[PDB]
Amino acid sequence: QNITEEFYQSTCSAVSKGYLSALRTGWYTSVITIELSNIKENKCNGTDAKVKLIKQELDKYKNAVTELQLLMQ
Amino acid sequence: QNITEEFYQSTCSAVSKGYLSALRTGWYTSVITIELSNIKENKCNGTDAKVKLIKQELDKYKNAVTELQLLMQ
Amino acid sequence: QNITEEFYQSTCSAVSKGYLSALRTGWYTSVITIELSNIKENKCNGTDAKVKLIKQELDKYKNAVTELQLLMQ
Amino acid sequence: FLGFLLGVGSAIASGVAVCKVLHLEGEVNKIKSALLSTNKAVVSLSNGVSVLTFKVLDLKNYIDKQLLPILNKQSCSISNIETVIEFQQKNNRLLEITREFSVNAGVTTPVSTYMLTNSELLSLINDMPITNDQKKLMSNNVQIVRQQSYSIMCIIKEEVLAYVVQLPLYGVIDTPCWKLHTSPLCTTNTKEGSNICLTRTDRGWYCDNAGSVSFFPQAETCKVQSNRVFCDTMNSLTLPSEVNLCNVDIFNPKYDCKIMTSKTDVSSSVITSLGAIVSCYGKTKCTASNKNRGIIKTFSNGCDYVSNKGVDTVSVGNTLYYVNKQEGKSLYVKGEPIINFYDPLVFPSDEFDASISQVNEKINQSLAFIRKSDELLSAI
Amino acid sequence: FLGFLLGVGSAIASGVAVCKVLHLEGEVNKIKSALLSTNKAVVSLSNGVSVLTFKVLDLKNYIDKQLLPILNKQSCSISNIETVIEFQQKNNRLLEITREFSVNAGVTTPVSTYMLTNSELLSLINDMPITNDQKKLMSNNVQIVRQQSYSIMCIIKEEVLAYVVQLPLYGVIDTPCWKLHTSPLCTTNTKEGSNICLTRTDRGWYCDNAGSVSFFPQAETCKVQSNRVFCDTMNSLTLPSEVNLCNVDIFNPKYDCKIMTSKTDVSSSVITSLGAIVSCYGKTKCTASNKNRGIIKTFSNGCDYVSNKGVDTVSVGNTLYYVNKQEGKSLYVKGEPIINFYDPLVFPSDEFDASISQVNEKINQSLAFIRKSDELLSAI
Amino acid sequence: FLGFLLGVGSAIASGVAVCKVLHLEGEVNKIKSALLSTNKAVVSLSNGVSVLTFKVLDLKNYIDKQLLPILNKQSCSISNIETVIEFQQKNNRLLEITREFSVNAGVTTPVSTYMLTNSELLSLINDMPITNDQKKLMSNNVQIVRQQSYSIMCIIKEEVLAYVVQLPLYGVIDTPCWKLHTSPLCTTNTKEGSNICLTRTDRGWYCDNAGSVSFFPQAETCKVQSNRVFCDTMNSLTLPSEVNLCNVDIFNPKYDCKIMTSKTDVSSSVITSLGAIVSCYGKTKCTASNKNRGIIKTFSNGCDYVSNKGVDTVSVGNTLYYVNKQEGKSLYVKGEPIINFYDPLVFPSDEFDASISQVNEKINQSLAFIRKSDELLSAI
Repeated sequence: QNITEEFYQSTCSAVSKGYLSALRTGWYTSVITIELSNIKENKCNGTDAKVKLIKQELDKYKNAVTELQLLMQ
Repeated sequence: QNITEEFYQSTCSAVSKGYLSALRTGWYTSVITIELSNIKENKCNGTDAKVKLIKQELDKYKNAVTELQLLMQ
Repeated sequence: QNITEEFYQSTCSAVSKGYLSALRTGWYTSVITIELSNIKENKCNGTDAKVKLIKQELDKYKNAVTELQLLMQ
Repeated sequence: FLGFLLGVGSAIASGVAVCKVLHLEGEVNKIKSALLSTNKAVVSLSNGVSVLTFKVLDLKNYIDKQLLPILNKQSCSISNIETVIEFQQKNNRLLEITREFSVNAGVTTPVSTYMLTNSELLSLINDMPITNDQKKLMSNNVQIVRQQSYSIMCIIKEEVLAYVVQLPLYGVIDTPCWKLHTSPLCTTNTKEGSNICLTRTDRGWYCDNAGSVSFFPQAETCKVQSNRVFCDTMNSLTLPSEVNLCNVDIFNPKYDCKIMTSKTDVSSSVITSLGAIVSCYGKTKCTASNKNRGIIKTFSNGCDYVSNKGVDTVSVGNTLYYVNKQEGKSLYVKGEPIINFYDPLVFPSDEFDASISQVNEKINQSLAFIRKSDELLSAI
Repeated sequence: FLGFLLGVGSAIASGVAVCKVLHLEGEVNKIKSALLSTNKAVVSLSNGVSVLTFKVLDLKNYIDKQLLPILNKQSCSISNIETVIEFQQKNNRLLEITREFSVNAGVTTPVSTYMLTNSELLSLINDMPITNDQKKLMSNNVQIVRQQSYSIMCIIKEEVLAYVVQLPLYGVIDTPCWKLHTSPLCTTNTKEGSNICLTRTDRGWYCDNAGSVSFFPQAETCKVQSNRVFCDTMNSLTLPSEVNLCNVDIFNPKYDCKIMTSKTDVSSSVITSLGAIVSCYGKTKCTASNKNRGIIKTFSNGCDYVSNKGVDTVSVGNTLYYVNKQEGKSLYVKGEPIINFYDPLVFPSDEFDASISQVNEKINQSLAFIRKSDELLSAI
Repeated sequence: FLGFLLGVGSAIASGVAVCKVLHLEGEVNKIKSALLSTNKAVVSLSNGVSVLTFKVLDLKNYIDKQLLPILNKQSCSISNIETVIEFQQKNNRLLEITREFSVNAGVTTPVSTYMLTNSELLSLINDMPITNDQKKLMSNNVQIVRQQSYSIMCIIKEEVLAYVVQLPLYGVIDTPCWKLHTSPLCTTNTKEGSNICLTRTDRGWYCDNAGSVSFFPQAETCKVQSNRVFCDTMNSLTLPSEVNLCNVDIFNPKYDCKIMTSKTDVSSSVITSLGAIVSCYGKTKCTASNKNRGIIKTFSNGCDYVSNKGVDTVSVGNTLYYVNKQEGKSLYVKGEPIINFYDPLVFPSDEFDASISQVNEKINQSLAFIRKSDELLSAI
């Protein structure tokens, strides 16, 4: 890198040179998909462990789908 | 929906018609309350499981109350 | 607190007095450091519990270091 | 352009007014006492204001059923089932509310799902004293409602955490709206610096409101749902109905149309709802192209327009503009550019807040004091 | 209005200056070596700068006590107690710091609790070389301090992660402050377009600072705590004490008061600290009302004012403004609107950056070259 | 200053165009069918557009291997190992994507790691039809790429969630760039109000682009990486190469340099890349100081400059400015301040959008109609 500067007493201005461009000229569109599963409201009376953590995450999953559906079109 | 547009060569302007209003004219204020519990600094020497997860969440609860109290008035 | 106000009919202006200053005049810089550990990609075939939660957090740790390294200089 | 003409309000003045009342000695008690078993209670405060109070999260009654039976007696002992989980999900909401109020210094916008859930939000809309048309508008556009909402942290008097949620009131619905897009109109004659420009400053959103027209100078303040325009009256001006006459006739005697004059003949483009306005001046390469087949139209010097039908992109100099692909019908209204009617020798070249008649008055004053002074020296 | 007159600084120039020094070959070592056992060390860098270094999170020494004893020997084996939790809470801070630096490209504002905790923040304030009055100001307004703070990511040289936290220095405290609210002042005469306007551009925050007055043109840059005004000197101008004389006397010989002239007689409202300024012009419906009893005052054409005492809302056209309910004392200073003193026939109608004397000079130049030219033709 | 001269585009017009096509009856099916086993497929839509489709997260196939075998048969039963964890980490991404789209009403910027991971982002860059120089530029500056990116939520047709990620295309790379810093230039003569000012409005970023120069009026729109300038062409003007001649010669016949004239002789500072421009006027205390030794230079009235070499701070009135410590070479080009060449008696004191020749033309018009009218009365 070689950044240089010049001040002009006559016009009260300064020019900072030695920079390189990276201008956004256009766009690149890509469809990003997430495969979701429609699940029935079935239940189990279990459990000592693990499934109780899995049902909470499954209820959080349903809440996420509900909010995304609420976003309309 | 029936969105239409007209360009005016004489004035270098365009008018996009066929839109419907939804202007915020006023406000609706509602008090939202969360009932909190003041807890004493008591301890237990347990445990194999569960209570160690509950104490961490109780310490996170105290930290949340501390930050909210720090917000002054 | 003693906030007072005066309206001027002649100039269509108002002055709100009785306020106290707290202007940022300068800065205070301080280096904040977090000691990180470089870890080898070693493995274990365990476990029933606990270590499986610790490896997930260790993989999240590596991902955090990767993103911070990606930030360049 | 005309955003400087707007007034200046206080967005959270209504919310803070409720917070200031809640700070009183016996005001906190009235709130807590009314919400004994019920989670929704319309509490009338000491000053006389009627506010709908909501008990969203009960951490005290939850702690009282997992601290008092637990702690006992000699030492803390173990917990069973998924019940503890219930604490992790309940406490998470409080932590998120705290994080939000901490970074935003007590005032948050938009209102998050942690601050007010969809179930709690839709309940408030149904309990609001508003029309059925307004209720369905809010219910179908919750994310916009949340974006136009504020959450103000008021008190942390013990045993309760209170915060006011300022929700929008849509008094104007289904009335016709229109967006005005304007671009500079300059003379095309060849010598550089000899050219004069004209631009309509009156661009922005326009909506029919109570016999008048609500004008939004900063089109960014409005949100488009592809049919419905979500605006805020705070960022508007109340103009007479005759303002729309400027589009069909700029020299109309009913309304004095607002213009801006300059000599800066710089090329640019205004991407409209159903196309693109192209202001081509000087040695600029202005073009309209279809992505599949390349360049379809090369713009000549002056102000032109292209419809979104068949045109995907518009290029003005080194700037590429993607045209909006919203389905609609466009119409090119042919007419002589007004700038040609003005004499460049006697033209106000530096006007920022002028009108079509103010310029005429400035020309009339110039033209008269030029001819009268010419006849004065002619008698030498 | 006058925000364009401001200079242009580099907010993070001080923070980046420290980052640039830390990039040196032996600079990282000096930091790590000094923080051997202590979590706070004032490390003097190679260039000569004295910086307070803080070791907030020790993940290396924590991993060295759960990787080296664990891994051994043949294969990884199981963990006991709540000790693992300690890793989840420690790693969470790092993940949040990373997420923040990722989205904000190394520079974050406000400074979060994950970036610097309340305990760590209050420790720095106590160790800062500042007055006890400044320490109590920062300690009671941590959220504002965080909002006016920056966090710059510098290096990830191995075995340490370093980032500079740029904290505000409040050199000016407890000095008197005042906010100036201005609205357009136009003539009321009936024919449309014949009216002339005048507006004081000098609106914003004003604070007494070192024999001078610090002027903040963009009132948004300042934060009000209901008594204390939190401002940034970067967004200010240093004006002489005589600037306040403009409020009591606009035609004062000591200071040349700044004004803006137009013909745009558009209705609007300026919500003040203790009331509302109402600029009513044309066919607009300007009103002041109490929510409990409806309309209490109907404004006539011109510029008027209403106190926050008894007035909850102000309506100007289709715009409803909620008045600030802050408790205070208002005073209506009666006086003839200046705009009446100027002759509309000879008045500069298009001035954006003018003053009370610049307009007089423009009138004097016009009035003289009108009368002298009139007497010239009178001798025909 | 010249940001008002810019055009107006539609940032997400390209992304929404893809969303609108995906809403069709058989368009969703084509996407889902092509991604049968492969996670990357270039699906050609019904209209004819070629888009690269990505399957980032498979929750359906994961649920189908933990719901169908589990549920069976009589009732739900227990889960083994760390497999459940896999669900917590997979579902967390969906929850974060949802939270982001909820608060930002379907359109997010910057693009988060949850929306598109570093591994997925770097894969798209390698599959993009672009040069190897562009690929390395994006790969080394992912955080900037993310900041200049958009994520638009399109459809939630069942069994799939689709959203368009709008990524930047850097068509211009490694071309020379330069930043112009301007400050007001006023006369220094003692009587207050008698002084005239001049300011170059043409400040901002300038980059060489296809035989022309891309001008960025709002320097905030550009991002500096200490060597590379990341800009957006949407916020630019296409100016001829001759624009740079204004720096070496303001009165050049090739390009008409843009200026702003006033009488407001207010003191301020412009912090440059390698120093500071100081505009000192009136009774202001303007100074340059080294932190270690205090005050090193006291500025006299007028416009001066100091290099970043040895100068840490610059003070203008009550405002302290930290100078950028970027290593470089500065040069003071000595020259008579132009403002001295103009006669204050005949000078346009209120110009916002003027040029060096427009002022000369305004003076020539004044000077001629002053002398000719003087000779007219001289023959009395």
